[PDB]
Order: sequence, then structure tokens, then C-alpha cells
Amino acid sequence: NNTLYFYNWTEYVPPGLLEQFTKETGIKVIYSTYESNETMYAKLKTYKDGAYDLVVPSTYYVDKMRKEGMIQKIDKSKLTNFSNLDPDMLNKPFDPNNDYSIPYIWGATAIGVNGDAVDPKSVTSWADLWKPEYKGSLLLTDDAREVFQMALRKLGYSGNTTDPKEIEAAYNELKKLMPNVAAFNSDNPANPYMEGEVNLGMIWNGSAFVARQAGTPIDVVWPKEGGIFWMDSLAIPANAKNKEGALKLINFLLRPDVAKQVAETIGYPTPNLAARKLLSPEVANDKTLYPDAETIKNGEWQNDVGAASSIYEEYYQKLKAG
Repeated sequence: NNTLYFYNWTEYVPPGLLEQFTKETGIKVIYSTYESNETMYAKLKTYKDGAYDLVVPSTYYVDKMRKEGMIQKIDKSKLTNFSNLDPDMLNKPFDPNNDYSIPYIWGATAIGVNGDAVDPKSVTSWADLWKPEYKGSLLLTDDAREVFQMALRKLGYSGNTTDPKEIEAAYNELKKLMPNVAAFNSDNPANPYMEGEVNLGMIWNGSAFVARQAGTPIDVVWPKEGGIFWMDSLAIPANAKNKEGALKLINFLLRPDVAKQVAETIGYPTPNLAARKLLSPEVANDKTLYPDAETIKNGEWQNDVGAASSIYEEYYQKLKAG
């Protein structure tokens, strides 16, 4: 009866959701996926094929979009399930009062290892991926900031640096890893491991879950230097034709049964606290999904770099060329 345009990352909405929403609301949602923020960005500033009413950027893209005037304000008064959000995902300084973004799903990037093929006790750090022996067998997520952060951490620098010298040094190191790289995948990184065309590499903790779920000896190792933490937030584009509907779609995503239902299917963790008490105990206590306080303490959240995004972005495409 109404139509809504939703652009989101690839494995987050499982078959059955959007339809459920439609049963309830009578709103028809035209769904579209993207595999990276860089992608989603270059699109929103050019076309319609992508999405207009609802998009989902990483919190590190929120200030930059907000500034370009790309996303508008969210009336959270119409978002009555907002109170279910864990308060530790709300004081963030890129949107202190959550007027432009709504926590949706969080996760981590770490080392995925093919059990029945490689000994998980043998890989312990990001540093190990540079060993000559992993030649032509590594999977890398197709994310500039995640690839830099892994090399940046291997060197002892912050993954949120804004120092071109540091970045450049990571670039240099990233060049040594080139022979080891079999693929770049931001679609569903578990896939190549399951197809078994890669032994070890980077892995999102949620897609390794859906893969185990299907019987793949995919083990997740927290690296000695960190683990890359990130969060995806719902935002409403400035040129949205249906912001009223977008706020419905958001409150739907905030009802605890919904979030509960998706998190058990896609494994990525929910910042929805209500929905967390509802989670089966095999999921809620899986430390590769809801890692302990000492482990987030040792990893680092991907944050805004500002104008320096220019350097990561360019230096990454060079890499993907070279």
C-alpha cells in the first residue's frame, strides 16, 4: 500500500523478515544490498537503484555523511522500542544523542581458520598471515579500513590513525602480504572457506557462525593484537520519499522478538538487550559472538578518521590493482 526503499549490507536480513514486516504494516519494501560503506557512499551520491528511505552505515561513516548533509534527523519519539538498546552503544561521540543513527547490529573481524585443514593453535596473531607458507591461500575481507587496521595493528599503531606516515608504513607492510592473498570478499566471506579454496584469513564473526551451522570446521581466533570491532547503524537519507515508513521499519527492527529471531539465524550480535535475554544459551554465550570484556579491551572499535579516509581509500585501491 506504501513502498519503502532499503539498502543494507548483504547477510543481515534473512529470508522471511521483510515479508513479516509487510504482513504487519502493509508496507512493501524494495530491498537492495551493498558490500561496503565505500560502495554505499558512491551510490547514494549518484543513484536510485540503491536505496532512498533506509541505509545502514558503520558508525565511522556517520559524521562524514551527516556533514555532507546526506542523512537527516530521526524522530526517536516515533521509535518506541528504542529503550531496548543497551546503553553502552549510545553515548558515542559521532552522534551523542542518537539523532542521526540507530544501533542495529555489531560484530567483529578476526582470523577464521579451516579446522580439518589447518591447526587453529598454529595461527595466533595477525602477524602470522605474513608467513611465506600461507602463499596463495588467504582470504581478506574487501574493506579498506579493516585491511589497514590488521596491518596497522601488526605494526603496533592504532587502526584509527590519522598519521599519513603510519598509514604509509601499513601500506608498505600490506605489500608484503600480496602473494598470500587468494581473495577479497565482503559479500559473505565464509563462503570461500566452505567452498574450500582458502585455508585461513579474515572472517566476520557472524558469517563463520552461519557456516559452522552448516558443518564447516571454521574456527575463530582472537588475534594477539586485537580483533576489529565495528557497528552498523540505521540512518535515513535526506532525500527519502517515505521517512514515515522508514521509522516504522526501524521500530520493527527494535522490537525484541524480531532482533532475537535474526541474531539466532545470522549470528551477528544485537545491541538490543531485551532481545539478548531471549537468545538461546548456545548463542548468547558463544564468546566469538558476545566476546568477554578482556577481549574487547584488547581489540579496537573502527572510528572516524576524517579527512584521512582519503589516504586509506586510495592506498587500498592501489593494493587491489597491485
